[PDB]
Amino acid sequence: LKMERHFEAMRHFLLMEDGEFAQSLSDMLFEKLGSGQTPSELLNPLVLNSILNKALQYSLHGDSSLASNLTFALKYLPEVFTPTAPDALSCLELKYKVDWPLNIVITDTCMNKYSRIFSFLLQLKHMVWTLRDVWFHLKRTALVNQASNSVQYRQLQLYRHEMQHFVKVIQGYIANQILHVTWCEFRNKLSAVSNLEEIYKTHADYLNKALFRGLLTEKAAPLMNIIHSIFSLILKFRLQLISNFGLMQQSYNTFKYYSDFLFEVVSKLVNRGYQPHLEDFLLRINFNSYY
Amino acid sequence: PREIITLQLGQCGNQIGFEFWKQLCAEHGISPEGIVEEFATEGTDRKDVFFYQADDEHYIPRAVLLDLEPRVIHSILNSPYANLYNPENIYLSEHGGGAGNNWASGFSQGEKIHEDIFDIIDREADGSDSLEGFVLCHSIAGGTGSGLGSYLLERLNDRYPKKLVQTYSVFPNQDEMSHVVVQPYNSLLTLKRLTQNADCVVVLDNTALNRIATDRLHIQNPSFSQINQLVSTIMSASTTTLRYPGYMNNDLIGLIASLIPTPRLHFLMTGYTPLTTDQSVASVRKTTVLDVMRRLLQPKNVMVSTGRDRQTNHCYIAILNIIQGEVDPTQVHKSLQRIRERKLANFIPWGPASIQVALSRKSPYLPSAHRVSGLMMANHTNISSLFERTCRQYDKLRKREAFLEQFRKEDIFKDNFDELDNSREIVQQLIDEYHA
Amino acid sequence: PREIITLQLGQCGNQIGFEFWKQLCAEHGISPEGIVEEFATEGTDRKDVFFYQADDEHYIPRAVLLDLEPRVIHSILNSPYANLYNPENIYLSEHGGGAGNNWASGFSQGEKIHEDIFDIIDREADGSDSLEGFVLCHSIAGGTGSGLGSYLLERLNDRYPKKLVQTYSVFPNQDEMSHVVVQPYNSLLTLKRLTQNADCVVVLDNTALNRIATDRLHIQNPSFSQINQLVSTIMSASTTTLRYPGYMNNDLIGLIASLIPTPRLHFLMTGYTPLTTDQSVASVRKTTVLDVMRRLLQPKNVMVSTGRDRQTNHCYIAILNIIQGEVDPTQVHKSLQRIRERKLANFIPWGPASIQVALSRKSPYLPSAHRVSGLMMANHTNISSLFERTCRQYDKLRKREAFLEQFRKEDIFKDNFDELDNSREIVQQLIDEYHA
Amino acid sequence: LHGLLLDQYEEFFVRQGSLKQFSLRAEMLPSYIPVRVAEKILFVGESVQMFENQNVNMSRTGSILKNQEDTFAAELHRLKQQPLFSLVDFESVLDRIRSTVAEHLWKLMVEESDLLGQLKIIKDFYLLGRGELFQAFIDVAQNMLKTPPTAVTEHDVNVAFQLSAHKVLLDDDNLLPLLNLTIREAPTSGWAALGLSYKVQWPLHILFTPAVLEKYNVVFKYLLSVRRVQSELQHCWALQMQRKHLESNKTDAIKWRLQNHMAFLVDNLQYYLQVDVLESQFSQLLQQINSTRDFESIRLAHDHFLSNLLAQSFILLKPVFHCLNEILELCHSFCSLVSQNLGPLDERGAGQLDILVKGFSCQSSLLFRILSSVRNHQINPDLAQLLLRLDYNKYY
Repeated sequence: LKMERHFEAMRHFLLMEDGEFAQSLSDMLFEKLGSGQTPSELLNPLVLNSILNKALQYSLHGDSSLASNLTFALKYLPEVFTPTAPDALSCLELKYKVDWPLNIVITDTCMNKYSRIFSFLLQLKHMVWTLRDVWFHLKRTALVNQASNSVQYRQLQLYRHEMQHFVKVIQGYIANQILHVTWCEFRNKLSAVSNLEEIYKTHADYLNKALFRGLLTEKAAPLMNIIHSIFSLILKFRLQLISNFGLMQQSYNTFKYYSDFLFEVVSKLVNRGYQPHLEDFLLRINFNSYY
Repeated sequence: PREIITLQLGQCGNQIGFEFWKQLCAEHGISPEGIVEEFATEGTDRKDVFFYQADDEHYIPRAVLLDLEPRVIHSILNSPYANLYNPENIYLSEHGGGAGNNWASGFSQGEKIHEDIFDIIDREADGSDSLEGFVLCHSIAGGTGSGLGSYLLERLNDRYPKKLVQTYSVFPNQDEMSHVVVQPYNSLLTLKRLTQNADCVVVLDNTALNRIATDRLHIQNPSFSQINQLVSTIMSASTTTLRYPGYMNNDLIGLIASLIPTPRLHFLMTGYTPLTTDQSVASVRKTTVLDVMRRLLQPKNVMVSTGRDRQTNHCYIAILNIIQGEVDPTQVHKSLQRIRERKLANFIPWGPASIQVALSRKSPYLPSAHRVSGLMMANHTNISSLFERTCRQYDKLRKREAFLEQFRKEDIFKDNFDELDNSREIVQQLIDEYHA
Repeated sequence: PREIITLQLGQCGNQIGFEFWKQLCAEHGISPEGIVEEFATEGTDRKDVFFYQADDEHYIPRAVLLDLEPRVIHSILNSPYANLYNPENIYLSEHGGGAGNNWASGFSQGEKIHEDIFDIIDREADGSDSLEGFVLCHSIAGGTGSGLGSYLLERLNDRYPKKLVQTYSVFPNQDEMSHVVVQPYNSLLTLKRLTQNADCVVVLDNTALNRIATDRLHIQNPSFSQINQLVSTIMSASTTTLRYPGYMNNDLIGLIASLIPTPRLHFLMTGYTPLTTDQSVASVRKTTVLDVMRRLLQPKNVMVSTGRDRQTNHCYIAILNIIQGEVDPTQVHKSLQRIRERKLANFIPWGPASIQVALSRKSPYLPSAHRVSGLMMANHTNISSLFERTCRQYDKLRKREAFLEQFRKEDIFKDNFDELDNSREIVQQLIDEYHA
Repeated sequence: LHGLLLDQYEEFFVRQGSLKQFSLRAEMLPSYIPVRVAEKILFVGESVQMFENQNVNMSRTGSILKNQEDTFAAELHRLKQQPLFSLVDFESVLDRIRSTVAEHLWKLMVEESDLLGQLKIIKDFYLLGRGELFQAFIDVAQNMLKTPPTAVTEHDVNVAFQLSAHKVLLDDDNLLPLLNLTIREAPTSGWAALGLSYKVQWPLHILFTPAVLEKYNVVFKYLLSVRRVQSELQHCWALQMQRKHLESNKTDAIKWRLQNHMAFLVDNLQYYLQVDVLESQFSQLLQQINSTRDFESIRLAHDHFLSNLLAQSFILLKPVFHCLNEILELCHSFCSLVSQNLGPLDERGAGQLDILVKGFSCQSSLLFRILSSVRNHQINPDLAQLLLRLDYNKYY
């Protein structure tokens, strides 16, 4: 099998702990910019499956031995919503392969959730990248001007940065609970337990913990509806800055209503001694109490 | 991809960047004239982010070094690390400068060598088709680094408008005023350019250096040979997410974006604890991560001269706590658990705060893969105490009739002194207004 | 947690606290500049109760040392134990003072350096969020320790009202009155502040030192180099329940609470027998605990000059008998069995008495884990004999017209001499009234 | 041999009642076999049964791993070759099926666990050997047990003991979360209703049945109660240390002879109890396990250990335990009386006091009533030696 080298290769291109590939995914997120306005030809998978293979050499990492294990399948979903023009923010999926000796490691259930994990990073990375694209819009020569006055930039950029405060520290805490203890539990434990027979009964339990640690939402809770509504204002955040100052100040009060809406559901998930993100959410709540 | 061009400039800016490049070869496992170790690609997964990309596996530094004084560059070529530098990117042999000690010297020399100063430093710009930005590794002390450095903060703002600007600038020393007396004039002229003609700075105080240089380092006569040891480590510490493979805020526009509240409020407090070599004999017993960030917010490792009783009415807004190397990440959320119970950071009452922690694996080396390292990038609103210290030393000097007749003979016809005074008070008033 | 800040002050208070910190490293198994032994955590279970808590396993002392005389601090930095002390917590190099020999000097110098004396000693207060209290390790002899020490007993009473105050103060020598003559004036001015502006004291007589210094120590010329040997051991002996892991009265507010009958009656008699190194060759045969406390109540180890025929009308109220190290605790109740049969302590006829015995394991060291040690903290009502000795030397000096014109030129306008005389007689009358 | 109960109609006195307890049966026991012999085959046979669960090389007799079995088989042939029956031949070789089996499991659990490690650790959690390390817990847990108890306060006091033992820097980080704490429904208060769960791993649990950890936990809430009331008398003392908080009235002087009588009690009564309970009862345990290669004789000696601690600390059932909790209640209102701003100069400061100057001599005179039962003595020597030891430490 040489399984530990294949195990490290899955971590680098599905879990994204060598972030050069997911930073290059942000450049692939910098090639969509809203959906749908993309071609619907059959050349649309032909040039788009290529540029992800070309993106690995763009970061100068890995040989072609593991690059055969990565494949990309461009799915088809409507984004103008009557015709098709498929996305690359949530409709571009990495497909890991099943090969000749290594089949007790990878099954069809674990590749189903590899598509779930790859599509879930790709939308939060689209948030953080386009949130920094606005900093490119007002970047210094000067562009946007009025450093404090006239019509607001002083309190304008004050609510915009405390917006980009909260998102940039949520994603860092979600990143720390996905990656670290799971990588500490995985290889070491499995190998040392010299219990190595019928590997997919343990690897799928490891992957089920790896999706337990992300958000897991029982794949049904309204927390997935709030990560969509807070995504629904970041497009509203980026369209007003590309283009309105009164329509601005209403839009982030709606964010502060939705962020306080995101705080009150967490207080309803509360149960006790449970969900290592729940305490990490209650970190900020006891931060919210002292100020 | 993510190529940054460092702008090493001045008498002090060239020496702090000389050992910055010398620090990078010891951690990349490379030699300045050859490649003798294979640890450069298996251990380090990314090397072409500050160096120029290789033509013969020779990672050229993307560096330029201009100074009026030829003494700083004549102590370079006899060292065996200068063959890594190129004698065609910046200057050939026997480069000189002015006489020279004036802020108006380098401010007037920028437009007479205007053709040559925008010719060879732009050849490294089009090497990569996606340029990150420019860091001005310059100085505030003296008239050499402060005179010419204020010119490039203006003409690179519009010729390269979509690039990040952020500097690691060192503050001068305010102990006595005998050898230099022009220190309040050349500092405030560059400090105006650091806020409106520049996005971010990284402050590095000089009076706080000898506070640390006699703390654990145990010297009797303070020399200039110790100023490069505290500075070169935290420079390479700030790019550990950028040089070594990280995931989040792995770019220089990633780290600075999550800490700046607003323009003209960008002065970041720096902290770095581990500087002692006899700690190495007791780190073999699994020294954890639970004790290394309890002392970062405690004002012991700070490099900023600030008031001790002025922290109750001031509030932290953004605090960075960077752990490196061996982290034991099953307890890094445990270290952030203990932050809310002490409330060592005063939080802003108008909005949320953030304690961001990140990690990256260090160099495959024995003093690096054994001892825990903590890099702090704070942002506290007590930084106006330095601005109150510099302004009180500025208006007191203008009432003593000091350098008003000796400074306005060359290229100064109007009084631009209160143009620096009001803009400094604009920074000092908007800081206290920022917590409503 | 239980952090105490020691206030070492004066010409004699700085030297008795210098070897007090030097005693603590030999028993903690630590070096003042490094950690070479692993005996510090397996043998000793608690170290951060007098030291500052560690940043690099360097236990900083929580100490401040101010004196008008620079001679006591210039004999410190050449010793290799001064690198454990910090040159930023108290003073940097070349610290000075007054001229200077007066009680009114340090009493008037407290409000002119009032800004600086309440700035750097308060930085150690907020290090722990539950402060134990303050011990004033000062002196009564001279005008240096008595002049400035009376000021901090007033302003720390209201700025820190919920903290324990208790001092290990040394009494001056009353043999002849040639070199000093101001001894009855500066002593009684501080003794008033020790009763109403201070809760408890620990008396340490000087005429009783040379009674012991020629008893078993066998010296011919009495020097000042022997005054630090009897004092530094009983200081570390008093915190054996506090430093080493004990159970009952393991705090400084535990021990003092069980001995003080009432305010202005807090003068505790001290006793300590084992000071001889040739006893070591016969402690190998199981020397027991049944013989070590028969000689504590016997007036042989006392450090208080008192009358020998005045103990029949005086009564003990509280007596502490601290055994350390090897105790053999199956016979420690057997030692307390023999106390009631002799009645060597006269008991108060109005209320009960108490003979409290406690134990704690000593340092993992060969002179400490072999020889029995007995520390006494008595409280007997014959302590007015010293107060009758000081008052009879006080009113006799005012009839000789001594220092009435030479003392009231600076900051003294009214006669505050009988303000000290009546309050001293209030102590002397309430002591004899206390046994009804 | 195996610990296998080969019965189909359960026709044996051993019946199933990692440990897997087993029980006796009187109707299947022969009365000519002595009755005290029946558990010598049962409990040793129950303990060889529990090694079949986890791992087969961990057996008590030596069954997969040793060769006790061949010797046992030779003994079996000898016993079989006999048409008659007597008592001495049957029971002298009941040694050999016990004694060599009773030493091999003693040589098991020394090396797998570091025996001497947790069996001083579990006593330090219950008898409170680390005395300072729980007072910081008690100080923090006082300020948020100031309600009638609810079911969430169990988790809140738990995470508070977590952060308290964590800022102390214990020498073992993993020794900290080995327990949690448990607490009744809502009587009046959280104190004197809380407890501790220190659960235990593999086969050390046969030395610690789930009965006797309640027997350790029931004095544990009693010993922290006299850490709290000792430290509360240590803090209301700490308010009247200086003259600026002291009134020179005679109402202070009648307040003041009481605490010299009452704060001298808990620094004496709960000291000479608790320190003499620990020292020469810990002394014979360490001397027995270093001098005896046998299992149940070490085991029931630590059963005589625990029953001596819970007898000295219980002194008498109704009166003295009601006299002792009446002591700690009556000086607890001496805390809440002193805790007012400038106590001894208030009319309510002397008005609340006058009830307490009765109740303090309600306690010394009730302590006086037990001493007459201690002198007129047919009750208990360890009761009498301790209570007089504080009494010549009281009346002298």
